[PDB]
Amino acid sequence: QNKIVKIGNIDVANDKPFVLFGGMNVLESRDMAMQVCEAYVKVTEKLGVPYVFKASFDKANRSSIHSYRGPGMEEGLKIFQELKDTFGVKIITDVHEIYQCQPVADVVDIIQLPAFLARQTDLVEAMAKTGAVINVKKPQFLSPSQMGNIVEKIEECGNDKIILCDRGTNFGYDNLIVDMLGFSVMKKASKGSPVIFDVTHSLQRAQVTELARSGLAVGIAGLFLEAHPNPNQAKCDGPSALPLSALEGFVSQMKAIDDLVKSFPELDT
Amino acid sequence: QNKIVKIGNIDVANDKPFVLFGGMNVLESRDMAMQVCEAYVKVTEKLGVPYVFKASFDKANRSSIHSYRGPGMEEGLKIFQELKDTFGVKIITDVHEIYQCQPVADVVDIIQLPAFLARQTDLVEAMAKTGAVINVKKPQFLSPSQMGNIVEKIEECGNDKIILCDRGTNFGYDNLIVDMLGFSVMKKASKGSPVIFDVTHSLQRAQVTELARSGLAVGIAGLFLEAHPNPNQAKCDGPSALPLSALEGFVSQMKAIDDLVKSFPELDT
Amino acid sequence: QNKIVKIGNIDVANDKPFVLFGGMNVLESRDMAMQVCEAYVKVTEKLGVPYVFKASFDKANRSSIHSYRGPGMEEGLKIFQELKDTFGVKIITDVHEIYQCQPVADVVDIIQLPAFLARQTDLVEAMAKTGAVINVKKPQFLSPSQMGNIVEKIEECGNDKIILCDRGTNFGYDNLIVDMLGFSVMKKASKGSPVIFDVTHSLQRAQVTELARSGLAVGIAGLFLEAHPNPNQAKCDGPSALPLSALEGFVSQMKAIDDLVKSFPELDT
Amino acid sequence: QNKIVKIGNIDVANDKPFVLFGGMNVLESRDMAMQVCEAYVKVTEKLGVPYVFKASFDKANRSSIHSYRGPGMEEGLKIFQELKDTFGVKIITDVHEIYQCQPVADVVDIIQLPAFLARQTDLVEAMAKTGAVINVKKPQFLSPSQMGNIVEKIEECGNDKIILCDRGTNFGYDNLIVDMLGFSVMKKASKGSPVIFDVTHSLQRAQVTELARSGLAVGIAGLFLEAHPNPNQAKCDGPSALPLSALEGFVSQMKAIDDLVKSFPELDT
Repeated sequence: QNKIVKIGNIDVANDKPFVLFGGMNVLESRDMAMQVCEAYVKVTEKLGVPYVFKASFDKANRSSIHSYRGPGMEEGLKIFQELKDTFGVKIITDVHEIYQCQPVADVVDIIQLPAFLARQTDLVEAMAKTGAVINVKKPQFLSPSQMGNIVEKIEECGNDKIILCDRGTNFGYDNLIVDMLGFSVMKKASKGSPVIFDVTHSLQRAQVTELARSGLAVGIAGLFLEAHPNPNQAKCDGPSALPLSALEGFVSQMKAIDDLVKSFPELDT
Repeated sequence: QNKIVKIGNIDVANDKPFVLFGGMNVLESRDMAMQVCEAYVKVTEKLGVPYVFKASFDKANRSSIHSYRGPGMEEGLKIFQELKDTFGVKIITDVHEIYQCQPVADVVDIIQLPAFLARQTDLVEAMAKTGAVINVKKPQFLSPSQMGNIVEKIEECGNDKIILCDRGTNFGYDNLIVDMLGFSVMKKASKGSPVIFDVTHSLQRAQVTELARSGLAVGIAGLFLEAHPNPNQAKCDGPSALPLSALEGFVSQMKAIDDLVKSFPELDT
Repeated sequence: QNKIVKIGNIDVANDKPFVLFGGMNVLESRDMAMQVCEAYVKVTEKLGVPYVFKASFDKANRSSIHSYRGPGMEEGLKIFQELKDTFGVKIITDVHEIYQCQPVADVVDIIQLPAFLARQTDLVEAMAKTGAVINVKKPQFLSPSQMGNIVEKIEECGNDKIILCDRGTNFGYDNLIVDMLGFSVMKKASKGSPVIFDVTHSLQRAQVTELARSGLAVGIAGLFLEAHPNPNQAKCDGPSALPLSALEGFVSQMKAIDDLVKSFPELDT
Repeated sequence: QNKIVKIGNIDVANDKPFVLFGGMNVLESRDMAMQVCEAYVKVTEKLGVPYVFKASFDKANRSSIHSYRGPGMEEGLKIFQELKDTFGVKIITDVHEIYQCQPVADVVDIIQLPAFLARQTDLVEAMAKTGAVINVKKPQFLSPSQMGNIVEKIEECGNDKIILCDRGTNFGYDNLIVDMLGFSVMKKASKGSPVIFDVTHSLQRAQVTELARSGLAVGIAGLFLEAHPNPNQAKCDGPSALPLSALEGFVSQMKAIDDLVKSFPELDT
């Protein structure tokens, strides 16, 4: 039995129409955030796809201490409040420090637990204690069955509004493969929590569309995607970031595939 | 672009309606071969899906010298000839020894190069010289780029009718993962050879249908599938074989998803 | 050109006598710490092997929020101080939060960056600014060549006193393999930083001794080992902790192997 | 308990002095075979290390039907007979076709089962029926415990004289890692068969010596090595062949490490 996780008036579940958790890598500027959100809002309202805007306010693991890290919490939350006021969008963002959980949860709809920090017990408890909807990013080095333990850890803190997100798994050195069989393993281990597919971070690109179609073909709750007006000038490196102009075409295919797969009766197998 | 490989009146290509290379693991008996072939013929005829019947006549890697391994080539070819005479089906089977290539190619339409023998040069040359269509089984330890080498080796023998078949890739000990991004890589490395997905052997079952849909969602030339009247009573090891009863429903889903994806405008730009 | 990192009067380098970073998983009690530390000092003093006592004061990535996680920093630093006053041992411990770097570096000699937190910039910087020697635990998902980027990051903070520690690499789901060829790669990518082998965490044990000999035969700067008086009763799961009584025989083999290897003239091939 | 496999007056076993199975990739010519064999005989007789000369007579997996692939069986067996007449060496060679097993076994001391063909039941049976000692090359995609099954298959054919050879395991695409823990798994699965390490083919180099030392440090029955008088000019690519001139220094290190490790009493942990 599939669990239903509600994000305002959005219902998230493995057997309901997919939800697009879409945005950009980091809040590069107030202006680019508005432009990116507006483009996604136009595409999703037109196609009738449930939507959650995504963006990070801080980049915790950049290569240098001098690297661009995003605007920081206080400035990022101001930008999120502007997007809520302007477009009425639901928002997802990630948190890296224990003290940020509450202030961020008071503003956004979903808080994301970064893959590298997925087992940091104090952070996971602080996020669950906020009562917000939590998106767990599966570490590339974690078995899909191990997501059951994290769900239990969050649920013991009184919070059951949990979504699970795959971003591929380590395959040799410096390379990633997406295990399409892992989605049902995660569904089974979590007793039905919604599973979503982060296609952008799965691409070790020209193959974003076919990989996204392949993922939705399994029968999942949603798609996590990053885009940018001109990917090559992005402040952070988004080699697999989708050009904003390909969004309409991309989301159109995903609604078509998803609708088709969700219409299939289960096959006695 | 994409190469078109002909199997009589069937056209196999990455941008054409998928071909179902469906059958059973081994020719357990003439009676079961007839039963299985008849079921696939009924389903594929009704839905309008190109079909090639698959079965092995010998199992060359059984665990003991005393293990059941099929009827052998002489009896196996007699069975194949009856299926052709009765149903007019196209046939694919695997060959393990150089001497079998000629006699087998005179009866079937496609000869398959077993994954363990994919780099055995004399066998590759003997198979190529027959002029039959060749199905190359990608070893679970080979990279998708390396398939371009096998294509060149076969083409040096004067035969360009090559289909490539993914069956997953080793992931740790005793486990396989299917790299959905490898299909595009094989297409590129082979200058457009048709790529097919062996779903049943990629299941290191309830996941056969999802995994098959995920593979076809990528946009490929075909699917390789094994079924059995009573899977748990099969003579050899079929961890993942589909009950004959589930065929209609399975094939109906594949055709819908394949037609959908093959109709999408090239999202590229 | 091997770098030499000093820990007080100890010289750590790939071509110097190996240093034993040995202790326990966590500081279970003051009394147990004294016992374990004495066992190691006794053995290393007698055999003439450089020694650094190791133990955690907090287990930040526990199984549950309420299961044992150690004494905490306040009691842990008190226990560490007693060990120094009593034995005059050099000490290594891990830190998980930015605030802990300054108080912990005031007591211990080497601060360890936990593998899961290896790319967290703010923590790396706070540790680097303390001036303490830093042990970098290589994440199970990171390639050996990527250790060079982390060395550059710490050096940008003004600290070049870095040791690299291998604990195995993910191999399929929930399994690890140690790449003995990775030691050479880490040496070249870091421009000669000392490389040490964490044999206890590389074992997912009757094979701890042969694996440790195998690591030292490569020619490396040290070994990281955990032992316990009663491995089966440890508060924290230590399936691979060495029984304390096996220490002298274990270290005796390591010194013999290390000495032999370090005596060989380099064979350029 | 370990099995002892005899090769003439040589005893091969996991707790006996390692045996060097050393030679070249392919019998490039009679004069080079003589040159290489003399070099190994001089070094092993000087150092007192048991020796078996290795060379292939045919390369059955080259990239083209036109590629150089050795002298072939007839001329290769002639060269082996001259090496036995001249130096009195024991010989190991691989066989790739069923018909070759008996003629080759009438000339050499050990026949090797190529890794790619390790599960071809008819070739295994043909080799086993010759009564020759058999070296099983572990496939890069097979787990160590699955070697128990090949041992059983061979013993069922009436031959128990089996040696197991590790050549590393697949790690991602186009890369190999050697699992040093694999050796004791293979010993256990085979009920004590001697296990040897092929360092040459484990190198996906300047690291041949350190990796060889690492494998012998585990405590094994032998080492498999290829060398060449002028490596970058081998007729067949041999990227990891050791220059012949480095043999004495290399074998001198291996004898030292092996003698040390074999002198240690088993540590009770």
